[PDB]
Amino acid sequence: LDLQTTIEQAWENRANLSPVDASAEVRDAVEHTIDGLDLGRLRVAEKIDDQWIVHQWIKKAVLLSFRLHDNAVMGQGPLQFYDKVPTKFAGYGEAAFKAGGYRVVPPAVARRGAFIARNVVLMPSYVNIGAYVDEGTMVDTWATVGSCAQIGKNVHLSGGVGIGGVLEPLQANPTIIEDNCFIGARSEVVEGVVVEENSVLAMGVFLSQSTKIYDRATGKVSYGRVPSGSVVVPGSLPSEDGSHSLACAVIVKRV
Amino acid sequence: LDLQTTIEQAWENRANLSPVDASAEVRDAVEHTIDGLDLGRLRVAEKIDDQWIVHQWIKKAVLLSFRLHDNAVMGQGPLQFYDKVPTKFAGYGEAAFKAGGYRVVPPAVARRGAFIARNVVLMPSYVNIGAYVDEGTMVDTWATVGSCAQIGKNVHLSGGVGIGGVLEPLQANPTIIEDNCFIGARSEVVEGVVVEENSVLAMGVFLSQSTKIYDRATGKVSYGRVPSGSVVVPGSLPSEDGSHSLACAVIVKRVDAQTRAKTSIN
Amino acid sequence: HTLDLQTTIEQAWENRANLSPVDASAEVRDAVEHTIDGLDLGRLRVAEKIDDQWIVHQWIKKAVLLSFRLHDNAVMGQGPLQFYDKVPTKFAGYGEAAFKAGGYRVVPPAVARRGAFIARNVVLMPSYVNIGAYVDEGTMVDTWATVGSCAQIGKNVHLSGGVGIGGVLEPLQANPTIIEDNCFIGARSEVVEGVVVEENSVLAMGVFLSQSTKIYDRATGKVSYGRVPSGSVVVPGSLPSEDGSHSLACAVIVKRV
Ligand SMILES: [Cl-]
Ligand SMILES: [Cl-]
Ligand SMILES: [Cl-]
Ligand SMILES: [Cl-]
Ligand SMILES: [Cl-]
Repeated sequence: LDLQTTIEQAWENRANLSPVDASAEVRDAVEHTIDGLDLGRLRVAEKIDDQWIVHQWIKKAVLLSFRLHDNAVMGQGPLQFYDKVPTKFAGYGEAAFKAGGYRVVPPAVARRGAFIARNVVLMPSYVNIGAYVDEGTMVDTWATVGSCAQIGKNVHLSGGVGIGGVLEPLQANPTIIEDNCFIGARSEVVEGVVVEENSVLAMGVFLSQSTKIYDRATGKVSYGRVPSGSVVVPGSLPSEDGSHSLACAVIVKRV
Repeated sequence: LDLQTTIEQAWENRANLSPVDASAEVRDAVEHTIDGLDLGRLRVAEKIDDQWIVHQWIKKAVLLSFRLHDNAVMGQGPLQFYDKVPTKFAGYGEAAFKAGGYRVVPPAVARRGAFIARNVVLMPSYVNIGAYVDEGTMVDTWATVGSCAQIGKNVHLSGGVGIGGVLEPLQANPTIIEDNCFIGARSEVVEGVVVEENSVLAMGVFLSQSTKIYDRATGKVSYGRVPSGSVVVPGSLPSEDGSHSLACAVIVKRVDAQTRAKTSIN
Repeated sequence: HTLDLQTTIEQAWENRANLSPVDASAEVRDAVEHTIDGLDLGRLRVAEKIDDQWIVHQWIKKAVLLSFRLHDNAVMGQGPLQFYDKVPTKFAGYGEAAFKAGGYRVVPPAVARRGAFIARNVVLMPSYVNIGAYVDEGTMVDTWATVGSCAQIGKNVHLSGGVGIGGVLEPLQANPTIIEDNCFIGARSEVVEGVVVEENSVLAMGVFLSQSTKIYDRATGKVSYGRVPSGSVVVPGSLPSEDGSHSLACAVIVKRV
């Protein structure tokens, strides 16, 4: 399709693109892709045939949007900033917010190019570009939804929860929290880990691709994915000689 | 008429209340209750006869204050918001701030209906509606004091500490941190856990009602309360077959003068 | 009438009982203000490494502490976000020219206090940097991270999301928390109380280090405190009690590159 081809050609030529040197065609393809992300009409990853697939060209558009803009002053006084990515809600009035159907509790901020669905509550928190936050999700205080992350419907991201961004590598799927999950306070899920639907993480669960996930029912370690309905708590596995343990995640039940 | 009685009847009638139809009697009682919370004249829970007591009617007022207001735009420039609870300080002038006796370090925010006592320092942090933060307490950077939480005097909530909110169920006591406690960085205390006076939590202690609290000196496991004078650190308990352990909280000792020196050094 | 900064500060420190916002000589106020200016610009720093040893400049900490005593709280804010504090924010009044000269990025709603140095090519995601901190070139401060007072962060450091680096102002003689060049500090980790993480080290998510934390070297079985040796990879773990009934969490060095 139109946008994708233009973005892919611009990507190959990115060494020659700058905020002062970019064609109308390139600028417009990037802007239209960011617009589509901001409205949820495009998404960095989606679930097709029961498998999450990533659209690398959309990540390329996001990265180009950084290359095509200089930093600019934003704000005033004790809240003065300098960045090249617009915030999502600058210039919104009552009509735009009423239309979006979500709440933005001060001092929450999202970047333009993140999609926030109806009935979401953003307590003070941060939602980065490319993220998709689906209907009914609660993002609690000092939580973070990182770049490109896909948050399902009726998810609860508790206080201080971090969902790690994945813009580069281009080939890598983003971090995914599927529908109805509860992610307990202080937990972190990063690096493209997939938490499948209906799962529960206790407080303080830290998952990357390298984290051992010990399944108490089977005695086996796995990585990168929490099966649907799993209850995951922090634990540890002992060394062979008994001198120490290393922390891991433990699946204690599956519902 | 009686403020509590007005609130209790409005609660029974809550299905028929909205931002466009509610009697003046009802709007005035809710607003007066939130005003009392904001000023510290009312509090959601209080300690009486050595026990924490919750005032359900004050929680009912907080919940009605959500039902009685629509979301509204607030904010300037790049920081634009949309919510139905006013921030605490939007209408404060220099005289109000001078009179309060506390400090609010940018970009800290509290909601209207939270009480902040004299000599408190709010580093960048969030204090939610119904919370009470008593005298001399330090709320450090990116900490959170959740809805209805009661924080005692001379408490140190370290960086990134979360005190969980409790509104529903109405009868449930809020999360309580009693006087002179130190709560180490990244710790979370939620769901009405009580940390009793003169206790110290190390970094990374996570307490809910289901967390095992293992007392090293007695080998006993308890839930829901840190006994006064306890030092609590992260640990774990082994499974019966030895294949793995599950993290828990461990009371390793009681607070001694060395503990006090280390939790006041900076 | 006007002396160098250090002498003026040390003199004023001895009189710190008699000093307030209303009574304070112009000489003392100017000296404090100029010391903070130097911190803000990176011309001065609370601690620096000399002869391969980190040393602290107590007089600079004295100036920071005096800056609190000499200033009243002041209103500041906009719209629903209203504050009241005695330490100015770093970027008040900055336009394009000041930010272009600094060479760093400040992503809303990140805030830093005046008296923190931010080097070129730093990215401050929403985060906080307190007075006296020094954040060196190319470092990434990720979302809801904190660089506490006087902390020294080296070049090309990655402070991941929710990382806290603890402040050390008092005691005067104590070295601040130090994260040396090229370190990666994983999400939710905390390094406080003057712990030193030496260059090229990697902390996994959820590593909490204070002076009281056991650092268990898996290769040797040895426990140490207060310092991560250069090149160490550190993860959360635990050590078992003598009777086997429980374990206590610690940091474990799993390898060293
Ligand atoms: Cl699934
Ligand atoms: Cl091992
Ligand atoms: Cl078990
Ligand atoms: Cl800080
Ligand atoms: Cl032990």
